[PDB]
Amino acid sequence: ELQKLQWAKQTTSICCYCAVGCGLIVHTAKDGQGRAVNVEGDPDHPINEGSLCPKGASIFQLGENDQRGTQPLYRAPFSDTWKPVTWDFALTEIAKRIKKTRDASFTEKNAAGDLVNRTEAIASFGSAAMDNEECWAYGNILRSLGLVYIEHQARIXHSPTVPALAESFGRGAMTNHWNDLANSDCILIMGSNAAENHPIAFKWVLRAKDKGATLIHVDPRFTRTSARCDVYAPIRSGADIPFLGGLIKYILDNKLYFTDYVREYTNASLIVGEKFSFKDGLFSGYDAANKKYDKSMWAFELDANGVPKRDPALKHPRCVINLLKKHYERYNLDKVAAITGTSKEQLQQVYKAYAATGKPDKAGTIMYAMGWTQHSVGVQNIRAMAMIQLLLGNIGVAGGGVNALRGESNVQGSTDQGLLAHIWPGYNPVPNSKAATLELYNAATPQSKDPMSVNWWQNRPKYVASYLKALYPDEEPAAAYDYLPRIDAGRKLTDYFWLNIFEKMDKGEFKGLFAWGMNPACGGANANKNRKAMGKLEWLVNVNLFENETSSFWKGPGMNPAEIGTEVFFLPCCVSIEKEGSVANSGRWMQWRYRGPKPYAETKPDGDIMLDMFKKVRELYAKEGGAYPAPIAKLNIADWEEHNEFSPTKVAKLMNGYFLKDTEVGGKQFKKGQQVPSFAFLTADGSTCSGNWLHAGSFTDAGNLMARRDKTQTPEQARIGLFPNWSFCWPVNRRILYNRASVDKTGKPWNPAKAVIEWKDGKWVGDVVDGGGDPGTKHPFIMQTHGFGALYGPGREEGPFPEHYEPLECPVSKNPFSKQLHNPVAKAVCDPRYPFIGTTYRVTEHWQTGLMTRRCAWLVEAEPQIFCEISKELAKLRGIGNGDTVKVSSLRGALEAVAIVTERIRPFKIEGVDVHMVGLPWHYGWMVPKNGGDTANLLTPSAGDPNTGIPETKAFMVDVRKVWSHP
Amino acid sequence: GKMFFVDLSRCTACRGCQIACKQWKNLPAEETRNTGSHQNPPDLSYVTLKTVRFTEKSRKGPGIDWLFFPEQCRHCVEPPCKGQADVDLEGAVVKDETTGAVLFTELTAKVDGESVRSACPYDIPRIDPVTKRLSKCDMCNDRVQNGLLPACVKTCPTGTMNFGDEQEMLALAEKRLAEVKKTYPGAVLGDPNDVRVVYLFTRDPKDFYEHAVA
Ligand SMILES: Nc1nc2c(c(=O)[nH]1)N[C@H]1C(S)=C(S)[C@@H](COP(=O)(O)OP(=O)(O)OC[C@H]3O[C@@H](n4cnc5c(=O)[nH]c(N)nc54)[C@H](O)[C@@H]3O)O[C@H]1N2
Ligand SMILES: Nc1nc2c(c(=O)[nH]1)N[C@H]1C(S)=C(S)[C@@H](COP(=O)(O)OP(=O)(O)OC[C@H]3O[C@@H](n4cnc5c(=O)[nH]c(N)nc54)[C@H](O)[C@@H]3O)O[C@H]1N2
Ligand code: SF4
Ligand code: SF4
Ligand code: SF4
Ligand code: SF4
Ligand SMILES: [S]
Ligand SMILES: [W+6]
Repeated sequence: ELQKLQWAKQTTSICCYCAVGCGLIVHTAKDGQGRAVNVEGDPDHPINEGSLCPKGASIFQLGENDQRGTQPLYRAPFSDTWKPVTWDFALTEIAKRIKKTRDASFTEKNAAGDLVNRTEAIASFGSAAMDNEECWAYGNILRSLGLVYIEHQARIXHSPTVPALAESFGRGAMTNHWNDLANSDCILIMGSNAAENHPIAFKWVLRAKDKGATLIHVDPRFTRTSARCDVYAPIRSGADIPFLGGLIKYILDNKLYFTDYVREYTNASLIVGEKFSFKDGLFSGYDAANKKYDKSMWAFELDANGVPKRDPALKHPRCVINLLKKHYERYNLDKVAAITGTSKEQLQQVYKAYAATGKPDKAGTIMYAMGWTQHSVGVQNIRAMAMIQLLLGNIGVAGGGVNALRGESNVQGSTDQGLLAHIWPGYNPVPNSKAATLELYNAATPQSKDPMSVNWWQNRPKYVASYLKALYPDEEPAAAYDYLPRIDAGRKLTDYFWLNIFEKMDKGEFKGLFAWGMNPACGGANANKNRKAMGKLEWLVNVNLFENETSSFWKGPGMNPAEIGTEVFFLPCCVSIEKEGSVANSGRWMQWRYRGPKPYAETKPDGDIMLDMFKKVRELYAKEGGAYPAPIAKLNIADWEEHNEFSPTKVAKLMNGYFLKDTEVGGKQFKKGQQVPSFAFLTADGSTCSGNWLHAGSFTDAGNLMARRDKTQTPEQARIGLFPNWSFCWPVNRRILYNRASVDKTGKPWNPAKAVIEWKDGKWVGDVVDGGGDPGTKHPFIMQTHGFGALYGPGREEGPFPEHYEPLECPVSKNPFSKQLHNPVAKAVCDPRYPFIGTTYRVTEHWQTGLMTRRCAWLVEAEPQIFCEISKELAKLRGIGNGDTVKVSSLRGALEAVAIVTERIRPFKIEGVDVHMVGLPWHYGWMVPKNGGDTANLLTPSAGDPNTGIPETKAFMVDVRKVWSHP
Repeated sequence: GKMFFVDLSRCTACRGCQIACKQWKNLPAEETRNTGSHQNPPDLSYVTLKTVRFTEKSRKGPGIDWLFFPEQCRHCVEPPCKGQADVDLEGAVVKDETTGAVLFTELTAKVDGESVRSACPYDIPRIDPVTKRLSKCDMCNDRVQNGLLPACVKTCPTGTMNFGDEQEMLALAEKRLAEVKKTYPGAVLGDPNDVRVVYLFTRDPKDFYEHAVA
């Protein structure tokens, strides 16, 4: 017997760090009545098979940690000290702070007299770190209170690229899943350091290699990922579109595209209207004055029924495919080699290896995470990847896909639950002021007259109704619609997003901020400005595991607490292994985990904190009245509760949804109280509720499908590793999205040896088919209006084809592809005192701002201090030796770091000049540890990207100088 | 007996193995600082039985040859450490005849610490300043005898770490060396007839660490 584990109760959990979703086994003393004694990998989990990277592997040290918050702390205006207080106190005072700000600020109607029912004096940041049930409850608590400024992590890394995938495929999600990587014949890792940032992904990447796959890393730096790839190709920061444009030209010139796939399943055959043109770097319909396109100039030629015209022969000169050929002719190897700094020879090697997956019996995948896609043409970068995948028939197939790697363990879920200003849960838009009725709201959804176009979003009214029937089940949806706040139709959408929240704060336009499971004092670009700006808040609620740079900004570097009037509540939440609930990983796997030990000290699950805080606002409105109380008082929180506590189980059943009365739907009878078995059986007439239509099928009358731990597979399932009986993925357990594209018009796989789905005996066998219908009767992209994978994407602000516009402002003057240097739809100073390209990135051992990992002695042991990675050439230029202290400075700030001099960083060749890149981790902060150093975000501009509304953390101008010691 | 096969051609230097070793045994963290390397702790110590060593070698063309070496006791078939310790006191160093683990007991405090370390051709043994006890990797011998993989093996995501009976692991090592040699022509096994921790090096073992082989 193992003494360490003797008498300890074993429970299962899911890693609280990255979106791989690794399984844990937790051992809790006293048969569960005590503290955790051990945390390690779950040997039975099909993703990690008991493997953990050092973050997963150190979760014991995170949980059983004497630096954790024990109870609420209170900081009074101008106070220089915390004051421990009770939960009853802190939530009472917070509930009074909410109502006071809401009553003072609530606007029943905007300047134009349109119903709005909102408050703009409160903002909320977070969080991808919360359980799906807590994310869904939180968003609905904030919106019932009338907030519109509701943002989190997703905005910074994911939001800039998601529209590329929605435009291309009809959904923003990662197309495949982690296990599926082992089926790929060629893996292109580009704008990803997955060996460090999704480490267990490399189990499956290296398994692909074992079966003959070529691994390709395209990165400005040589990383731990590069070390284990067959091909490392350096690329100059921001030269991704030239690189991908060259690959498109190469594929088209050499007829390496999969014609059968391209003809039937992409919009290659669609006839673009005469008004479309491109010249001198500008698409038709350009308004030079307003730096904006009239997109109606990009419209398709429509037939008598309003369906886009098609030439299935692909000969019509205004066929998408022939316009694509014309657009990318300029992207020759010489020009791409010159701008990328990648040798012509390496370009050919990569192009040949990857384009070889155009064959039906070969699958290529692209892995990207954040990389440098935050800028104005990041969306076009991803658009190019999507287009390459559609040309090579790699969408919907095993070992294919665009594997857009999610960051945080539940950033997929927290986006799904609508913790962004522009979306409700299930990607239903937040109504604007002009959407004055539910009927008007529903009218916005585009229709298709094509009989083969599923156009599944036509079902939206069922999902909006069911979601309003989940929040307010006694009210008719049309009536309920008026309870929820609306944004200004006239206002620019990015005015409600992350970066403008920091601008509004610094203008003193916010009384209250929720920093709920986020560290903005370290995570926000231009930390000096943001730390000052938080001073201009009246109050701040920080919900986190530890005291941090955000909770305690008022006593940070160069801050005088006496001058700072912000009232700060710190509410300590419990770690992941101390609560029950679900997290949705990058592959959309919604995985149930259980409590190991009970919450440490007086920490609480977020669900109990938010519910109790709300219940108190509710009480206080029932006995005083005040601004429009209806949304608060009628919000159905009874379904969120069991035994006087937040119930993960009951919230998850509501998010799935149940029948509110006996109903006939889809030609079957359903009883009152019964669970909705799928979003297919939701209604618009108020017969059904569902907090999130994507969750309909996740918790049925069969039970909690997210909690399934069943490795049962058919041979065809096991062959590609779908593990369909292990947890549940939206939508309705479709593991590989767009899988109808993996078969011909008879329903036979292109690649039978790696079949996803197959028509056998009048049934689709394998994966769950992504869209019902006999083979050859539906277009395979069911969430697209027209039903095709879009090579030509006319909904994109910068144009329907990706085009190189230089994202590196300062060191580049020339665009070899057109007369248009910078993005014509998008103020960098480029001060000569800062000649080096500063960049920030991750190491394996640290998590985000390091708030969590700087508290874990084993991770600090491995990576104790902020460092500065520089080339031998820059070292030799600035007289820096390996291990020397350096000062890194910009227009925004300065810090010290330990220099790491390495050939893993090389100078960029830009217009006959060596241009030097300087690498920093953003994992450090003044709070902890001693001599750790501060956030790299002291250096970064808040100067926002006009389009996306995300600032620059990947290419910002710095200087690096040796800090001299005594001889 | 038992054996590790460590395929360093698959290592991503994630350092899951380094953390997993400390978590299973609840070892303290060293005081460390950055001296111009990701490597830390910089060496094995009384409280560090395994550290991943990072070496950068230049190569023609882009990038480097980045060499990762997760260092640990080799659990030698005929351990010199035992022979040296047995000069001062038998029972200080013992051999588990079931698994082949070489095990330091609390009686290492009663032998000459420097001498036992000096006798180790891999320079593995480390002395506590306080108790003068010796420490090193114990093969997670308790876990192994109770059916479980060693902590560092179970945690390893890449398939670098492999553990089992010495027959199946020697056979895996020989099969894998043949395959890895196609990409890495200078690939060799570390002293494969003398040790129970058999490293596959992608080139000259000394490039990974000066005590990579005897
Ligand atoms: N260990 C660890 N893992 C994490 C995190 C963490 O903090 N630590 N954070 C998680 C989160 S929230 C996220 S969003 C993800 C992000 O995951 P990644 O996107 O992988 O993260 P980064 O290391 O910031 O950047 C990836 C790579 O992009 C490269 N790069 C920079 N500029 C360019 C460019 O112009 N072109 C190309 N092609 N590459 C470029 C960088 O050199 C770097 O190697 O990671 C997640 N996983
Ligand atoms: N320079 C630079 N800046 C960046 C980035 C970059 O690459 N470079 N990356 C950006 C990206 S991609 C992201 S996602 C952001 C991340 O920025 P943040 O989200 O602000 O970073 P952290 O706060 O470190 O993220 C994890 C947080 O989750 C908390 N947490 C963990 N478990 C729980 C729980 O159960 N409940 C609650 N309430 N909280 C919990 C942790 O304690 C910690 O505060 O940073 C962005 N900032
Ligand atoms: S951080 Fe990611 S790769 Fe590492 S154990 Fe956690 S989920 Fe797995
Ligand atoms: S866990 Fe495996 S891949 Fe990671 S550093 Fe250790 S041996 Fe290498
Ligand atoms: S490696 Fe050294 S300490 Fe380990 S068994 Fe061999 S001689 Fe003894
Ligand atoms: S076998 Fe056990 S004691 Fe040895 S390095 Fe691995 S985890 Fe540590
Ligand atoms: S994220
Ligand atoms: W992120």
